[PDB]
Amino acid sequence: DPLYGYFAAVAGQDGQIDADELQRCLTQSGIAGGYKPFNLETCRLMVSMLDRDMSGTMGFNEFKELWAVLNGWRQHFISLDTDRSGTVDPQELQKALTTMGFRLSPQAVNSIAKRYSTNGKITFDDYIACCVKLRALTDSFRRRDTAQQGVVNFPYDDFIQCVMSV
Amino acid sequence: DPLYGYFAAVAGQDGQIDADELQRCLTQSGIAGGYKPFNLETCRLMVSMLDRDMSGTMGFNEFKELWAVLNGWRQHFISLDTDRSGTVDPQELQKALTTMGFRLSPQAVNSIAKRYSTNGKITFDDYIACCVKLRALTDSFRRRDTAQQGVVNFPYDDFIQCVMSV
Repeated sequence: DPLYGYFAAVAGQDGQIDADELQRCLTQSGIAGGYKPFNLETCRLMVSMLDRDMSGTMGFNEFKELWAVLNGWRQHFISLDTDRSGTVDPQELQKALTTMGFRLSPQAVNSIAKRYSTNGKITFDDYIACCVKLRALTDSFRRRDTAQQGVVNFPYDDFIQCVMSV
Repeated sequence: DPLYGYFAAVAGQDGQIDADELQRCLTQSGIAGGYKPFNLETCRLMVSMLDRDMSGTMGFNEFKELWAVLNGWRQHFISLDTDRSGTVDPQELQKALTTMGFRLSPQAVNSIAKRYSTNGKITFDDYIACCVKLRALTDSFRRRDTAQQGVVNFPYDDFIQCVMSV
């Protein structure tokens, strides 16, 4: 029985489940209660990806630009989500980063994947957060790399200002 | 009336609130339903702050250290709050960072303020996340800063791998 594995994984010593255990039991079974918004951190990264003014806010044009990009990434995610699990394999995030063409080493790409991995899988929220953060940091690095050297001279305060803003 | 402000903020043009509105109204007024855990991001940062071998996991010795550091930062947060509301203004954040030993410029503090403050102020979670990220980023910078010059030349691949992991 397919459901028994989900049951036994949360069941107590009495061989039964209570409300809390049922909540976790139903979720992994495939029955969700509803949709949840993006994490606050993910939204903050989005704002910092598109804020040219450095006001910590976003205008309407930039929002349109964000929606189109998010919908594009969602369509790619749904395409790879085989069983509507809401998660994809860590290897699949590695490919997405590579396809961005920011030119990262395999040792960098894989270590990035590791951080956004929850029990050997990456969620939709983490997939987007990782993608958004990579882009915003790359743009920040490029704004400073005026000679196009691939190297940036970072004074401590400028480094803190740069990374803490993203 | 002291309570009127919280009411009118969520009330419709009828002077009446529903259950959804009462939820947001009661929290602002000074009555919370309970405690919530740290955001997953804040916890991810904490693991990253004490990770010595890129494991992405934490041992017990490191956990004991974390708890002491957190309890210390908590104790300082409550002495600034003086309202038990669990929220603090940017000015009291600038004071808190200086005490821990941060030589950050007002410009850097401003960028932190724009990232972690909503509707005017910063939560305890964002306060902690900010502290954790600053310590870990300062450590990353410091370890690349040969002869204590306060300047680091960052290659792109190392910059990304470094900051994405924290």
